[PDB]
Parts: sequence; C-alpha cells; structure tokens
Amino acid sequence: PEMVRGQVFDVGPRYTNLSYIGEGAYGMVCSAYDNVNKVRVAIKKISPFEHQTYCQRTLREIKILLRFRHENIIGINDIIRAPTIEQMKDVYIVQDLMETDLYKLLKTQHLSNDHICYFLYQILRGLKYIHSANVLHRDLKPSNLLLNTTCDLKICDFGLARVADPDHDHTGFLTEYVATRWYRAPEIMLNSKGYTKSIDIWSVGCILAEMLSNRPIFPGKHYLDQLNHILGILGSPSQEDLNCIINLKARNYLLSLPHKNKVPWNRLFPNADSKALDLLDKMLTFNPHKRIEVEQALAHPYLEQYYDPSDEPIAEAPFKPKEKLKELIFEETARFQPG
Ligand SMILES: *CC(=O)NCc1ccc2[nH]ncc2c1
Repeated sequence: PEMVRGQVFDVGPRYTNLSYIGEGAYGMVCSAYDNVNKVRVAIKKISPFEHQTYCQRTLREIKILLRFRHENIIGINDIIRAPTIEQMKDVYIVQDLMETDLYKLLKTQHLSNDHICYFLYQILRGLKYIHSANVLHRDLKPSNLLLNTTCDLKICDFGLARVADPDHDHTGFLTEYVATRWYRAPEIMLNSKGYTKSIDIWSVGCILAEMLSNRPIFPGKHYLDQLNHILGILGSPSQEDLNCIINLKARNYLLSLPHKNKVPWNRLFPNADSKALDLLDKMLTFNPHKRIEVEQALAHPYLEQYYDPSDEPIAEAPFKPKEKLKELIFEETARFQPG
C-alpha cells in the first residue's frame, strides 16, 4: 500500500507517484500518475463510515457528480474501494487534476478585469446547469472553484448541496446554518433555511467582490457579525424589504439598528469595471426575491463577450442510518469495480 505523510493512500497499482495537494473534509487530497490514461490526476481519500453526516455528504456528492456532466463542474473519473462492504473502510474519488483554485490564486495574484470576467462567466455557466437540475450548491466559495493552467474553471464540493425547496424555506431568526459564513446571504441569519437558488447567487456576488480586491467583502467573525458586515455596506434595508420579513424577531432586530448608509460600490472598488459593479449590485441585493437569477446574470452587459445561451447547457432532467448509508455508498460506486 502507498503512503504519504504517514497515512495509507491506497490507490495502486493503477495510480502511482503520489504527491500531497491538500485536505478534503474526510481525508487527504493527492495527485497521482494514472498508468491507464497516462496523465496525472487528483485523488481524494474519504473515510466517512463512522458518522451519519459524513456518510450523508459523501453519498450526496457522489450521486450528484455521477449524474452531472458539464465543462465547469468537476466530474468523477474513477472511484476506488475494497470489493466487499465488510472490507471497505476508505473510498478514493479520482478527478481531473487542476493546478490551483481561486482561494490560492486570490492569496497571491492580482486578477485582470479580463480574468475576472472569464472566471465569473464560467461560474455562472456551471451554476446555470446546477440550478437547471433543481439543485443548490450551498457552499460556493473560492476554494470550491478549481482552475487549470489555462484558467478553465470547475466547481467542486457538492457535499452541502440540496434539491431546491422554496415552499419550505422559511424559518426563525438566528437559526443555525452549516455553509461558509463569509459567503452567507443576509436572509440565512433572518428567516431562511437556504433552500432557494438565490442563496447561491449571493455567494457568487461575494466571490465577484473578492475577485475585485483580493479581500473577502464581508469577513464576519461569527454568526450575527456576518449580518452587520453586510448591512455595513448595503445599508439599512428599505421599508418594503423589511415588510417582506414577516417574522417579528428578525424584523424587530433590523428595526432596532441605527440607520446605516449604503457604501457606493465604486468607492469600495475604484478600479473595477462599471458594468462588473452593476452586476455585483444585482447579485448582492438584500431581498432574495429581487436578487438577479443565474440566467439573467449571464445575459448582463458585463458578460456580453461570452454570453451564448446555446452554449450554456442545462441538465436533461431535475435531480431527485449509517449501515444503510454505507450500503448505499457501496452500491453507488459499483460501476467503477473490475467486473
Ligand atoms: C472542491 C474540491 O473538491 N476540492 C478538492 C479537489 C478536487 C479536485 C481536484 N483536482 N485537482 C485538484 C483538486 C482538488
């Protein structure tokens, strides 16, 4: 069995010459030489079988990524596991190797307006497909946007994804949430379970802002601090947007705050393209019902050099305990077995 940094990374003999890349949720990520296809690949080790929630997210992603096929969405090329349920402890998911990700790139690189435009186009093109399948990604962030050496972009990590359920979106004030804080839409903290497509467009807005300055736009340090970062820039919500929040704890929290002025986008981002900032404003709209949808975002003047709905494909159809979840992970990975 191959090893890397003390741990077993047991993918051979097909995959050899391992090098460490980084960490997934349930294990290590390495690159390896694929001896059949004669290219280096990425492989992530998943050890999920002790926990309901680890199993849930592992299985959700596998089911989604096997059903999806899109240029801007990472695929699964192979899955490695032991031949029987009794012997299966780890699962390895093999995927196309990508040089970097947007989190790593933003730490080190100034992006040209032309790169910002191209990255944003590819994110939304991928998101059009995901949303067309009635699926919500629910954890869009720079580290979930893979880039190769020619700046092709692929969305990854479908562990938090859900089928959209707008009729069951409503909840109370300060309801706990799982997805990454800095990219959470204001409504998560107020009255939303994150079951509508508008959740993903807010995160894309945050990513666009972050591409403009290399700094997260709303770097909250804790649950409600995230909301006050957002209101600090957007300003106090209007009467009409406040009246949309029927829940009294949420509404009265907002009414309790002093007046805050909107900070103009062109003052936060003085070197940004004015069309980029018009689109940014529409993605970072407080009221999720007024927020731009993915297909409108693609049609925005900022992206007119790339926009081509005939080349922005949609999905063929809508998408629909731990002993049982291990069995389901086993069955779902059967197609990659010798046999
Ligand atoms: C978002 C995610 O899954 N990150 C881990 C990862 C997947 C695929 C991949 N290909 N090259 C590097 C990679 C990292």
